Amino acid sequence: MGLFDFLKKGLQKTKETFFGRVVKLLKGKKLDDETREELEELLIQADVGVETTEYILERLEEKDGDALESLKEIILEILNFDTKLNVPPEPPFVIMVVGVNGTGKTTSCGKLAKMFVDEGKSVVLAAADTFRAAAIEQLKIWGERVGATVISHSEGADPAAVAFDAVAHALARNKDVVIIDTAGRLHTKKNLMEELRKVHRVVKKKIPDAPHETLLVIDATTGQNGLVQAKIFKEAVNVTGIILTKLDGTAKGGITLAIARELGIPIKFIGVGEKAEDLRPFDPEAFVEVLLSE
Ligand SMILES: [Mg+2]
Repeated sequence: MGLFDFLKKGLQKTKETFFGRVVKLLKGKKLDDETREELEELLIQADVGVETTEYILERLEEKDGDALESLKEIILEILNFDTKLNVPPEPPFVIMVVGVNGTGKTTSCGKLAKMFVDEGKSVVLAAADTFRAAAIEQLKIWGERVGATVISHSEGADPAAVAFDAVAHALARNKDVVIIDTAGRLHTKKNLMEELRKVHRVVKKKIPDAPHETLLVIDATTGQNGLVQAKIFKEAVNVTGIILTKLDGTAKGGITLAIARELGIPIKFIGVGEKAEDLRPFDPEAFVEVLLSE
């Protein structure tokens, strides 16, 4: 598994390493100078980051009751965004998935497709990570396995041509969803920026409001570095939500807060473990409840 079990699996390392300490520190406690300096140090170690740690401390200082209960309120506020997907009135619903290679983009494409097929929608997956034969093949493996069409060209195709084709196909055959997997090669900033912008622009040849959602995959296990990378994808295209993967893999689950406050983009999905069912819609209230449980 249920919603809370999933989050307990997600947050096990984070709690064991860092947030259990936070809970013990603040439970039934009034925030004094010592407690503030210890909490600051803990949150920084937990990848909450400089800006969000300070915001939290500033907000805690505004209350003179149970500091742990105040903390719960504050974090819920930081995570208090609209997590829903921007589905258009008429299909297809086009989602462009972006992020660096190695973060679980392809897997997340597959897991989203499963999610929609289970809801009983028709899905087209676009293999627009065109220069990686392995990823193209991984997307084919997901398409057959979850019950989704895959648009793809032989390795080395133009990704915008693949993205264009996938949307045109979905549109000509009245298909419900298009999920576009994109490239995330890192050694080339300007080129990736231009490629992603091209894919984003070309789908408007067919559907002016598409992509209706541009989801950035961030791998929680990459901590601050992943957050630095994320700012790059924010420059490239209008990112409308985050898929935060591999939460269970690290004690760095505090990075969720840094992402929310620093980037300002809703976290729409979180991934825990490998199972297809392990990509789930993000539930801010449940997340905090689990994070700050004794
Ligand atoms: Mg990947």
